[PDB]
Amino acid sequence: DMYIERAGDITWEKDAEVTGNSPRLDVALDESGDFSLVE
Amino acid sequence: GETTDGVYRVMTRRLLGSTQVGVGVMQEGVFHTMWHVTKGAALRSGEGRLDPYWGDVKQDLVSYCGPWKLDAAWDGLSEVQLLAVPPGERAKNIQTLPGIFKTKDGDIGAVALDYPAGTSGSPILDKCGRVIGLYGNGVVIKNGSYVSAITQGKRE
Ligand SMILES: CS(=O)(=O)c1ccc(N2CCNCC2)cc1NC(=O)c1cccc2ncccc12
Repeated sequence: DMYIERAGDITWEKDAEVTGNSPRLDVALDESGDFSLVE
Repeated sequence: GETTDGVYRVMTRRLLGSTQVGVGVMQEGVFHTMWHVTKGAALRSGEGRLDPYWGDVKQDLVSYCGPWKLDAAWDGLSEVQLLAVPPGERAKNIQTLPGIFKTKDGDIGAVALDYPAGTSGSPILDKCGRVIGLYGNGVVIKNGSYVSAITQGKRE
């Protein structure tokens, strides 16, 4: 059995850590809700 | 139960100790998470119970106690923040410019950020603080790095 615990407020934080890139990817979505890389 | 708005952990005792299987969003009295986190099972909140109300395995989403409430969308231009809630670590905002998933059905924003599996369901925010989607359904790229869709449902 599963339960929930509160972790925070949903707010934008000025001077959050900024990272990650922005790839443009072709993907397929199957009936199971799984993305796969088309190439 | 704790009906208060904000981000929450999703825990089970069914594995070793207390394991975080993912995250969700409480808004207007409705809990929002990804389908693969709960597989549509009921949740406990103190004494309070949470029963599934809506879900779809293909969108990989589920809502509890009422219909899906989150309707904000990425403008396709601005940076956003993943409000990441990793297992056993504090909620931590990360800012990024989304990439793109191009599909036969149109285009979705994607966030290229690596986190443990139990982070599935962490909310993605716009500059006004509105939830534009949940993190943790996506793909693994050439690098071996993860790219998540910005997964969002519909409001009636
Ligand atoms: C392992 S899990 O319990 O989180 C999970 C279960 C099931 C599924 N899918 C969703 C679509 N229909 C059912 C199948 C996806 C996930 N997430 C991930 O695998 C993952 C989540 C975060 C980050 C990652 N980084 C790399 C690889 C993977 C991930």
